Amino acid sequence: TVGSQELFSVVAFHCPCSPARNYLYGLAAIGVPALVLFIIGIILNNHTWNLVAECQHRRTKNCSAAPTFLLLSSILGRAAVAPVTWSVISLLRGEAYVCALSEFVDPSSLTAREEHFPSAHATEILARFPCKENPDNLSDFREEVSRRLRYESQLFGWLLIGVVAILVFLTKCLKHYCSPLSYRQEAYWAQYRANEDQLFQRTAEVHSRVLAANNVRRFFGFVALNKDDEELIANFPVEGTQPRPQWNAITGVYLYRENQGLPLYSRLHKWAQGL
Amino acid sequence: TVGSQELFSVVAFHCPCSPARNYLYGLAAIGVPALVLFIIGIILNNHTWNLVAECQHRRTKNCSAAPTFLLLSSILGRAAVAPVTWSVISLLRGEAYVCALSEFVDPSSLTAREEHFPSAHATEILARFPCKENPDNLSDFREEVSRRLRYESQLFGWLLIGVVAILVFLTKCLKHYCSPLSYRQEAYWAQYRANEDQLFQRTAEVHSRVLAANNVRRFFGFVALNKDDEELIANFPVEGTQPRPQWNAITGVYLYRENQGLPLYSRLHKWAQGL
Amino acid sequence: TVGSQELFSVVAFHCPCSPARNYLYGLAAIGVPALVLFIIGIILNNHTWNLVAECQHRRTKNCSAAPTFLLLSSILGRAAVAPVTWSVISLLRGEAYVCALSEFVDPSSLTAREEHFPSAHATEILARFPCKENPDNLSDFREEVSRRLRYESQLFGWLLIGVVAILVFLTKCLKHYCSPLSYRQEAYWAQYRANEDQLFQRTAEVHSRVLAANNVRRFFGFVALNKDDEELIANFPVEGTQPRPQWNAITGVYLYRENQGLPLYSRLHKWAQGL
Amino acid sequence: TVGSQELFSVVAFHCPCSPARNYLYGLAAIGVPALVLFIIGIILNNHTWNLVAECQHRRTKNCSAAPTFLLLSSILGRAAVAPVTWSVISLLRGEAYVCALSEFVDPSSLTAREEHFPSAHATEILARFPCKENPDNLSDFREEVSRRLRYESQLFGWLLIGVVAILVFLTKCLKHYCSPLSYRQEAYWAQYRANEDQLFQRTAEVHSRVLAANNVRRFFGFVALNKDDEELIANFPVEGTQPRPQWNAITGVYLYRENQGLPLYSRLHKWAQGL
Amino acid sequence: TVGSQELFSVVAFHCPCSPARNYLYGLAAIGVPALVLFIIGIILNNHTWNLVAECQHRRTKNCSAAPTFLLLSSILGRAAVAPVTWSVISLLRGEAYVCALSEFVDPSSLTAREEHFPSAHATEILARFPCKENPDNLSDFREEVSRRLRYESQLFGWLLIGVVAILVFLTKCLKHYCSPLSYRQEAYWAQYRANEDQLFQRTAEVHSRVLAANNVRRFFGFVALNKDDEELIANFPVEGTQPRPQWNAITGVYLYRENQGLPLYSRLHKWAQGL
Amino acid sequence: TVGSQELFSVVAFHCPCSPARNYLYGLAAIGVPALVLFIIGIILNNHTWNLVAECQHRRTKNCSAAPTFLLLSSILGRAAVAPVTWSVISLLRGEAYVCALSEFVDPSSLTAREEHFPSAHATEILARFPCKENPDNLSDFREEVSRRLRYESQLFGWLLIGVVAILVFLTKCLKHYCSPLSYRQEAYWAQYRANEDQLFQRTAEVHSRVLAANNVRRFFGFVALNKDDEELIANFPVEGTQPRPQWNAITGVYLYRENQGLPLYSRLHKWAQGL
Amino acid sequence: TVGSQELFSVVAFHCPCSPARNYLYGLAAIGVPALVLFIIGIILNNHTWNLVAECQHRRTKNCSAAPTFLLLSSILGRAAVAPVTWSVISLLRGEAYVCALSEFVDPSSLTAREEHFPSAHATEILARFPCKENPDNLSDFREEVSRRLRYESQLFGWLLIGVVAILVFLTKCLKHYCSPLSYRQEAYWAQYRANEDQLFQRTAEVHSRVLAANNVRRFFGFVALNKDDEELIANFPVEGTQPRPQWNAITGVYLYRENQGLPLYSRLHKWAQGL
Repeated sequence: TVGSQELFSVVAFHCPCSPARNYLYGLAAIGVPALVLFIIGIILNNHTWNLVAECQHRRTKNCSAAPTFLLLSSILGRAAVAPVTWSVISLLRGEAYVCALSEFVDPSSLTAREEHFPSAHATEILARFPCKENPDNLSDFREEVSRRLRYESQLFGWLLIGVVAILVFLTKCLKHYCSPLSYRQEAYWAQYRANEDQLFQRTAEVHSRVLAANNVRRFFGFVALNKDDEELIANFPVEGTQPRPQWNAITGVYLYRENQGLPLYSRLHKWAQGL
Repeated sequence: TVGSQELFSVVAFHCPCSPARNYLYGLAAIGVPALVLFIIGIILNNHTWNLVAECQHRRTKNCSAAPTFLLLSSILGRAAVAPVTWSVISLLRGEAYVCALSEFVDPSSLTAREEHFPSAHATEILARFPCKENPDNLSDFREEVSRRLRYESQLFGWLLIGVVAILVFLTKCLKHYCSPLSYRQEAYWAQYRANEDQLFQRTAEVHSRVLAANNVRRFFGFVALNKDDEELIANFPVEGTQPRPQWNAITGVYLYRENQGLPLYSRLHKWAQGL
Repeated sequence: TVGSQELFSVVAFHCPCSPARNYLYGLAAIGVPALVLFIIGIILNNHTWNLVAECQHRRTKNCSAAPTFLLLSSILGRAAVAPVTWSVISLLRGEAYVCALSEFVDPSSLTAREEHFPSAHATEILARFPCKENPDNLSDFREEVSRRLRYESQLFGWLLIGVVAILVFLTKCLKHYCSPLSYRQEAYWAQYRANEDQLFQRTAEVHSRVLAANNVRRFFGFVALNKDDEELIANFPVEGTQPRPQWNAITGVYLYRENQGLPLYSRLHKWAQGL
Repeated sequence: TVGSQELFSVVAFHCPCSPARNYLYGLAAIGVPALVLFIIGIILNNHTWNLVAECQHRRTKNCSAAPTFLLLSSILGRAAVAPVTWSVISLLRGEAYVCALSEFVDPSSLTAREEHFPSAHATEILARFPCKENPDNLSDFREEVSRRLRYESQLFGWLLIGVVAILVFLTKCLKHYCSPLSYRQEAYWAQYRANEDQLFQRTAEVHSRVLAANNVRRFFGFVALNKDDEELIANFPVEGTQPRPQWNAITGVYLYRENQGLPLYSRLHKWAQGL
Repeated sequence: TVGSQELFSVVAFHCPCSPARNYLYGLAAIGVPALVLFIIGIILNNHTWNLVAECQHRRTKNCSAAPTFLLLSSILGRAAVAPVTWSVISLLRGEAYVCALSEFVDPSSLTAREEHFPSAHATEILARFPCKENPDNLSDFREEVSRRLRYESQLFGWLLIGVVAILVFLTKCLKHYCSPLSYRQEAYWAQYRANEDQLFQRTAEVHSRVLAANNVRRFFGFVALNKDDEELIANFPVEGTQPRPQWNAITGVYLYRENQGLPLYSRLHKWAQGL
Repeated sequence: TVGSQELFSVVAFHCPCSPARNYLYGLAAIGVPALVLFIIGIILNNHTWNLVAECQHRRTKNCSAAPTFLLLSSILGRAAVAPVTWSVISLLRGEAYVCALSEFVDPSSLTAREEHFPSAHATEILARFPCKENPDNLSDFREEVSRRLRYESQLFGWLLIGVVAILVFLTKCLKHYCSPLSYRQEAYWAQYRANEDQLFQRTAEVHSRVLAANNVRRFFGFVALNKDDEELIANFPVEGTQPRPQWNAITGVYLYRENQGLPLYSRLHKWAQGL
Repeated sequence: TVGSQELFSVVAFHCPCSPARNYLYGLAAIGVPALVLFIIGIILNNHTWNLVAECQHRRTKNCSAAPTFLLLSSILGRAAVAPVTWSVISLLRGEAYVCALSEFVDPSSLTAREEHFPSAHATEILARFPCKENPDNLSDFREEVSRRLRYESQLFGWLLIGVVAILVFLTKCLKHYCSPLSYRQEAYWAQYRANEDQLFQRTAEVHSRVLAANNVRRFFGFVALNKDDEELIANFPVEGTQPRPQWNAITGVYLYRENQGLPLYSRLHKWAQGL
């Protein structure tokens, strides 16, 4: 609240009342926060790196661009919410759009009201309306064009949130309509991927810690463990880790080939059933 | 409250006092929030995806469009409450409707009051009434037309909530009147569907976790479990998962065929009794 | 309190000071909230669906319309409190009734006070009294007619709450006077219906859960239970559920036939004693 | 908050309204805090000292400058966030940039407004605009140039945060695209480095303490231990510490050579597998 | 906060507006608090006394001035932070520097503004500017020279904090670049010195207490112990303390000679391995 | 705070604006609180009485005046902090010094400003400046001389705290440079003196209490003990106390003679090793 | 605080502005509270009664007046702090001294200022200055003489606290310089006197209670005890109390004769060793 206002004050809009310049600032303050939120949505997502590790060394578009497209749909479903929550919250606030298109209004009524105002004065005085710099001779006209431009901004924001709503609906019906499986089995697959990822993180931490303890014990002569780590060395000994081709056989896109009719829900499962 | 007001301020109405434009903004601010709430009501509902998975790969309208209609009635019963709670709360507030139909009033009394006001000035000055931009010569007239339009809005909101009340009553009497069973057995069926869905989610998480643990143990040499997961591996071993036609035999619309007189309340129950 | 005022503000009355229109708004704001509260009182009641399931597939008015009438008396006793608590709280507040019948007053004293006011001006200026739009020449007259109309509203509200009081008294003496049994046995019957309904809901949840667990165990190979559900599978096994004619023999109106003199308090009890 | 304001007051900007001087102060107050935050980001990072210990006594650029480049990428990923969070928070506040480029504006409109103002007076009066020292004859002109310069500052800040966003995205895709391994194995490697570093710190403290206790016991005749340290002497005796070439074999850049196909995740692991 | 302000009020600056005197006061209030903080940084550091005990009775610069230089680098790293945090917090506040160099400004513009002001009046009126004692004829000129001098102070403070940042960076790269060992072994050495110092303080307190108890018991006939001290006498008896040449063999600079390849991390360790 | 202000109000300065008198009051209010704090620093210190008991009956300056000088250095290190914290807090407040030397200023500018003011009036009006009793003709002159005298006071306070800082640094380097031992052994000696003094106080209380209990039991026939004192009589019986020459052999200056090379850290230790 | 102010208000000073009378009131309000605090310091001290019981019936100044002088030094050390904390807190407040010596000032400047004021008017108007009863013709003169008299009071208070500080220092060096013993043995003696006095009070209460219980049991037939008193009768029986010459052999001044070289720290110890 307090720190939220103290951070929202610097990011707040300040319309530069200048023609052919304010619309560039409006485009920046709309798009560039939406762009950085979009790119950190791709950054925060981990399955993007699964995709790039799938296509870099394998160089395999052999299946199709469609499993990559469904993966990318999950990417943008995690990611692209952040640009579109910013674009609509700017558009319905309308400040960026009035600062954008204040210098594009038909000045005919303004020229009739301002005793034949010339386009050199008209475009510049149109740009000065979002700073409320209109005089008393044009304050009502500035309020009228400000309300019409606020209308256009809010209508564009509502149309954009409507079309992204129908877009997310259509990609859900596409994902369930181009599905190679049920929706109960897709839920089982989602729970399998969550269980495998959580179990794999936990066992990677445990196996890495046991390997580190064996190396340290080889160095010093002993190790410094809590009782939990003493139980870890007691329970799960290691002779050696896993080779890098065997590690490469695990990563990649989540396949759904079915070995001998029985399904394989991930590449680790494919690798385990392959042995 | 505080954050509720801070979010309600941006979504709040701002009537663009301009003719043949303000009614489009009123239609947008009524319908498009109602449309996005309606479509996310279809999104949040999971049985929609049961319906689309029933009609996509089976392509079966073989039973009727009436079980799909009862399913869709449940869909809209979960979903369509959100557009209609928005349309009435906008209509009884009346701001969207006065901003809509301020530019449609018979201007005859306005022309008589405003010394033969022409329709070029009359429609534009009618559009400026929701901004309270009427002068002292027409402030009382603006209050009169504002109260009459607020009357029309509130009457339409009350009629719409009345007709959706009689509509939900008629679809309940339709559902109980076109019911192939009792209402105690329908309650037993609802409790069966809740128990099967909850038990199936829990056993899907458990079986997925045990399969993931077997794959990980095949990879590393062990697994990292809490004591609960150690009990899970101790209690429920798995040799193999279930094939995809057997998974497809589970999904679909909730049938109520009765094998040999004895009822089958869901497709899993049909599949279990079939063996 | 705060949210209560924030919700009561939108539902609050706004009298459209316009003749032959304000009484329609008063009728709407009285009746339509009373109508929707009445219809959701029928919706929230579950025994309505018992009645419609009794008369739909059996099509049996064979006993009489009088057990249906006593059932409907219980329906309206649960239900119709909500329209009548709304109609009196509107009537004693009087705003809906003054907005209704402000445009129906005898304007003879108003014509004498307003220097022969014509009925074109008189009816419209009568409609403008609930907005307190009377001038200083008629402010005292507006206060007089407002107090007389508030009298008429409050007297009608008190008469309506009195007549619904005598109505609920007469239907209680009818129910105890057309009773086929004592009032201690009617209390025993009410406690029997409560015990049967609660026990039947609990055993329906339990039996549905055990059937769902048997189907799931047939599918996966095991089930995911808490210790309570493990006790449930341990205690109450199921071979098969109950057929639909046997389920139809349970539903219906609460009979009080007496098999061989010994009473049967519900159709489940009739069905159990019949075996 | 309170102490935060008391510390932010001294570091706050104070634009010296003087030509060819204020831009040096703006460059200082932007860059030098960014420079000291950058250099303490290199200081706080410990892997910088791993790099300098790798290149000092070994003098080995024998592998490539690319593992040093990936290490330095991790260095700047930990470090360089602090200069760029300062440069943008200064740039979007705009005070440093208006104090920088107030003395560079085209004074043609200022000379036309100020009755042929000469460049000796014009540059100095341009420098006095960030102190709001313009008179009433040029207050509106000062507001116009201040808003245009605030536009230029905020646009440069948004462009810089956008380009560092695309830069961090490109270096992540470079790191995953020039990766000699998977991304699951890179996660296993990160967890191995964390486990080895934590276990090595704990066992270094323990082994150092046991060596210190043996030296002290050699001096006095006994030692002063808590019960934990008594357990430490009871569990891990030491005959001698490790020689300095063996200590040098541990430090250095994190290699990923693979001895006989089996991977070696750190130089301690390389040293342990080498024996 | 409250006591902090009550202590900061007396140490606060009071510029004596007098020529060739105020700069001496500014130099005092900058340097002398920085000098006393520097000298108590040398006082609070204990390794300074290790250095002076190393060079006093041994009189040995036999190794080099470079281990003394690295020790002194640690001394100033603990110590010299306190003068430089004072000099910059005075310089960025700027009061000491404006009070210093207010009596050194070029008075040519002041002589032109003050109707040929002579240097006898000009230097004295320049000294009176930090008390804001300029009249209305020179208040704007005083504000201009005050802002320029505040610029010079803040620029000097930023340059000084930048150069001490690069200085601490260069001495860290010197310490790691002139290191006779790794950085992991330097961390092991730091943990060894911490463990030896803590264990030696604890065992010095324990051994001193046991010796005192033996002397007191020799005097009175018994001792007054808590149960902890009773355990101390029970566990660690003493026959005699350690001789002064053996005590001198412990103190001195932290050597890193390596006896027979195996390292010796401190002089106590050298003394223990020597036996 | 509140009581602190209520006590600081009476000790607060009240400058008697009178020539050749106010400087005596300033000297009193500076020195006499510093003198009483210095003498109670000698009073609160207990080792002063060790020194006077060493030199009174022994009359022995036989060792040197240098162990007495090191003891006195410890005396003043405990003691003399209290006068010097008072002198600087008075000097930097400056009130005592302006009240001192207000009657010593060169009155030449005052005589030129006050229309040839005579030294009979000039010295008395100089003394009245610390009461702010200067008129409007000399208020600015009084402010100038007050600021110059406040400068002189604060500069003297800073120089005095600087010279006592270098003094305490030089006596620490003297104590470590004229040390007959290490600094680790000096720390062991300090811990020995603390342990011997604490153990000797506790055993003096215990032995005195047991002797008192034996005398009382000889008088009454029994004693009144708590359980702790019952344990004290149970554990440490006494036949007789220690003779006065044996008590005199304990007191005196802390010697560091070394009997047969082995050190003796106090006279009790010398006495115990002597037997 | 509140009650402290309510008690300090009545004891507060009220200077009777009357010549040759106000100084008697100042002498009373200084001395008589100091006198009553001094005499209750002698009253609260118990060793005064030891002294008077030593000199009354024995009538023995046989040792010297010097042990009585050291005892009296302890008496005044406990006692005389209370008059001297009152005299200085009155003197530094200065009200008693200005009320004392306002009627003693040289009236020559007052006679020159008051148009040859006669000594009949001058002494009386000098006495009225502490009530601030001087007119505007002498308000500044009253402030001058009030500040000079406040100077004289505060200087006398500081000189008195300084001389009592040097006095308490000299009597401590006298007590340690005329000591017949060490200062460790004096501390042992102080702890012996504290232990004997505390043990003697406790055993006097216990022995008196047991004697009272035996007398009561001789009267009634039993006694009423708590469990603690039951333990007291169980543990310490009494046959008879101690005779009055044996009681007189205990009281008296604390001797330090040494029987056969071994010391005797109190007369009870002398009496016990004598048997």
